[PDB]
Amino acid sequence: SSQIRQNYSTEVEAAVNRLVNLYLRASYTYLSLGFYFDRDDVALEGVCHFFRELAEEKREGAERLLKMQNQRGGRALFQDLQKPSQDEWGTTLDAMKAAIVLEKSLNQALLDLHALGSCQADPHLADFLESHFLDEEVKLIKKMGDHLTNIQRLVGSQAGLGEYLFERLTLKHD
Amino acid sequence: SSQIRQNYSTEVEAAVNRLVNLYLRASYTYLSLGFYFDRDDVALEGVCHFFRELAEEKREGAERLLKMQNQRGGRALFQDLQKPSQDEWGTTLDAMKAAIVLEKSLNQALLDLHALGSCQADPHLADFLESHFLDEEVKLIKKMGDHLTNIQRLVGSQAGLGEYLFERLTLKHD
Amino acid sequence: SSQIRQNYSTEVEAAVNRLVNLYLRASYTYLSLGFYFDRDDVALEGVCHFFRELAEEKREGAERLLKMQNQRGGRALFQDLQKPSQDEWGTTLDAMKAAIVLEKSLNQALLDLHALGSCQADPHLADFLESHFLDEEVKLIKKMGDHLTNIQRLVGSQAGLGEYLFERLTLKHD
Amino acid sequence: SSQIRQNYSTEVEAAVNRLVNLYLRASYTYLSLGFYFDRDDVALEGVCHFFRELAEEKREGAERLLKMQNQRGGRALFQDLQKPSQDEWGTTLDAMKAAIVLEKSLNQALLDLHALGSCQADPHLADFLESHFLDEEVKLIKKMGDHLTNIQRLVGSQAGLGEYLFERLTLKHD
Amino acid sequence: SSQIRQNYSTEVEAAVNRLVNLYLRASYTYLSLGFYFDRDDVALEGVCHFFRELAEEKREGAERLLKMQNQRGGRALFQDLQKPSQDEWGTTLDAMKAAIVLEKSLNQALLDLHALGSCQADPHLADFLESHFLDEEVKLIKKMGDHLTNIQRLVGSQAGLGEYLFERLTLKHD
Ligand SMILES: *C1=CC(=O)N(CCNC(=O)c2cccc(O)c2O)C1=O
Ligand SMILES: *C1=CC(=O)N(CCNC(=O)c2cccc(O)c2O)C1=O
Ligand SMILES: *C1=CC(=O)N(CCNC(=O)c2cccc(O)c2O)C1=O
Ligand SMILES: *C1=CC(=O)N(CCNC(=O)c2cccc(O)c2O)C1=O
Ligand SMILES: *C1=CC(=O)N(CCNC(=O)c2cccc(O)c2O)C1=O
Ligand SMILES: [Fe+3]
Repeated sequence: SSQIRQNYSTEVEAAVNRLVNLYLRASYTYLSLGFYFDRDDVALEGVCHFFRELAEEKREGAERLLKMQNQRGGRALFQDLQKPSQDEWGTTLDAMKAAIVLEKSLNQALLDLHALGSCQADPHLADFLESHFLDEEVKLIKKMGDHLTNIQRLVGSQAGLGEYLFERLTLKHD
Repeated sequence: SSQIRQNYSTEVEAAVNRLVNLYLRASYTYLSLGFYFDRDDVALEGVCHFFRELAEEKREGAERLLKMQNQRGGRALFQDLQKPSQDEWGTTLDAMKAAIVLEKSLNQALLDLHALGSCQADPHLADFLESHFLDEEVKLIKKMGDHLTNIQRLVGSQAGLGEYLFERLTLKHD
Repeated sequence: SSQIRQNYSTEVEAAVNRLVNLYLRASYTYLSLGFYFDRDDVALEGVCHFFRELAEEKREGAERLLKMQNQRGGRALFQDLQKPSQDEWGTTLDAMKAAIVLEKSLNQALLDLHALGSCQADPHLADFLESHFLDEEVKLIKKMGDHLTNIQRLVGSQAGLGEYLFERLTLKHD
Repeated sequence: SSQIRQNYSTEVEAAVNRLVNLYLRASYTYLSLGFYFDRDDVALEGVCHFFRELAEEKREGAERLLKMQNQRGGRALFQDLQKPSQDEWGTTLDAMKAAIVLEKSLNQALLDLHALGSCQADPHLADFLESHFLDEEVKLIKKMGDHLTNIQRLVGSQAGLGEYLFERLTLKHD
Repeated sequence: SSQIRQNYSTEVEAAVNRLVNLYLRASYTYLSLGFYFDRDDVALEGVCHFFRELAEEKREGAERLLKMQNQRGGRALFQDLQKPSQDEWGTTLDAMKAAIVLEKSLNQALLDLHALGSCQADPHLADFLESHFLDEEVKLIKKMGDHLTNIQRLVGSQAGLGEYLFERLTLKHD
């Protein structure tokens, strides 16, 4: 247990368990966003697929953190997963704004954990976040910003038409 | 005849012949919907193809019911096929609303026959409808509802443009 | 919304949202079981892999239920996901007993929802559970019972040796 | 010489030559561990192969450090390689405990050199250790801890039987 | 040097070095146009790709001119590359108008150098420009004019919608 643990502070161990909770909460928020856009009275398949893929990416991030907790000899502790902030998510524009708010809060949590790791002279934690999380988040936040600008340009004065065209011509669908 | 019939009531036999008539009427309604959208003054190929494929699916449902009538020892009886309710079907939105009304009436007829079969303790009929009809209808009704929501969002204030874009970007065409 | 909903009671809609919560809670319990057996001071890879695969199967069950909620016109509502019942799971025998208790509680919830669906004459719900859930649960519960009997026969008077051999020779590992 | 050297302190250059010595000493310790388990009166092939592969991994680490010394313009200096701490290594459990002590001392030396590099604002050294050494050591230390727990569970009251089974069923052999 | 130079005037040699500067300035202007359309608050990928490909075509033109300078025995001389005329490029319509102004100025410089070469009875220079530059520029200017007409027809009264559709349906993108 303590049989392998070396240079791994209790502060980092607890912040990693909190980061796992935040990634699994973000995966749950994306599950709810994906099934909202699969409602027959919303019916934007490309938007459903975009959020369901992010639910899987965030679960994968949590699982990588949990593998790392165990590689360093810390102990995974799970807490309840709070339900998402909304039950209905509005338009694609509202949803994409909520998603970029969620990603910036995950990014800030990564940055905060990097700072704590660097303060405690834990370079394996710092490099783990730099290699597997920080650029994934910057790439994702840039894609969401590019989508938000396109959705915004499409609203104009024909909001239904623009929402359809963005789903059909930007987002991946069957 | 009576050489194979077992646990198959006269009530179920007659309701199956009525259900065959309803499926063949729905296939005829879809034949008329498909050729209306092939008119040179309507000219929405994807909508024509969507309804012509449903005419074939409903004929196939009728043929499965007729095969089942004979597997159970009942006797297929055919009645006249009433012509469709309309000679011209309006816009894609009008047509898709008429199609979901038609499917909900077929679905209710399936549900009614399931109830009659379960009341008469005929589990082969009940499982036949559950395996081959009830989820096909729920899947189709959900696809029609998703289309209706998309067509509705596209009308807005440029109805021609929206009808074209839905046909070009949602429905399958050459 | 109500544009497609037919023969789908508010009672079934709410029980489906509760069943989704139970499946996602069982997936979370299995995530915790999988990472406990990946601890360096537990270190039973085959047991970790057995529970991590069940975490994915239970998430998949929840996602099938949510797809069905939307196919029938109900509205997915999510609640908090309660953390698992334990933070540490003991031996493989303790873990496998907790898993069969969890599966029998999911099974009973399926049976209860089947009864509610049959009472409300909702054969699409009943057949959905029969086709995609009831035999999966009976197969899984039988595999867990076969494992429990093997783990029990292996304890005898050399419990460490038996736990190792079961992991190495029954469970799938690298 | 000084023709390419830039931002590379004498302190880092000497600590890299000491780290090369520690990696080549650890490779020699593993050569001795591998041939001890190939003795006809020890005869645990999987344990021999596990340590002989680590002798090659540690030589490879030393060679990467030496390539880096030259890429940065420092000068490789070699010292004597002290013989291993033991001539006979006891049981697999004793050997695996000595190996995890050796790896934690190499890991601490990596961490110490990272700190010196970060203090002297040498990010190429810091990233070199983070990319090629720190996670390799954390992965290896976690595998050794998982093995130690399995070997410990196998001793119980039949130590010979457990040592055989671990070699046969965990470690790679012909 | 003068070892190979034949029929190659100092006037042509200096005008070729000025033409290289103009092509490398046009490549830099296109680099800036490409990265402007990759901004998250502009986000038109097809427009970014169209200008980044032109940055490479103009660098290639400069490199062909420089190879020719050396084949004829002249001496390449480089001057500073003036930064582009704008830091932000407005809409796709503004950008495409600036691009056709830039191409007509490169074309006029080609025509001027052709005239100087023909006046000095330098047919290898004249044929070099005719074979590798004059029709490339006429093809490119015609494609830009076709794009400008399409972008103009799309503005109408819904400028955002038209800018999106042109990028999605004319320009090449992922
Ligand atoms: C409080 C702990 C501490 O030392 N301090 C600085 C940690 N360093 C960084 O945050 C940092 C960020 C990016 C790259 C680096 O190399 C780096 O050291 C605190 O926050
Ligand atoms: C009148 C006949 C009868 O018994 N009664 C109930 C038939 N049962 C169902 O309709 C039903 C629906 C869905 C699943 C079941 O298992 C089921 O028994 C009548 O309608
Ligand atoms: C209360 C509602 C009701 O009618 N009742 C019976 C529902 N039927 C079943 O539970 C059942 C179970 C298995 C197969 C069947 O066909 C079936 O009808 C209630 O629980
Ligand atoms: C003495 C030199 C110095 O500045 N100090 C800190 C060096 N920083 C770290 O050790 C460190 C560890 C992990 C990630 C970082 O970004 C980081 O700066 C000393 O030890
Ligand atoms: C001043 C030099 C000169 O003679 N004069 C004419 C050069 N000729 C052309 O410009 C020309 C253009 C296109 C085809 C030709 O064959 C051609 O000679 C000057 O400009
Ligand atoms: Fe640092």
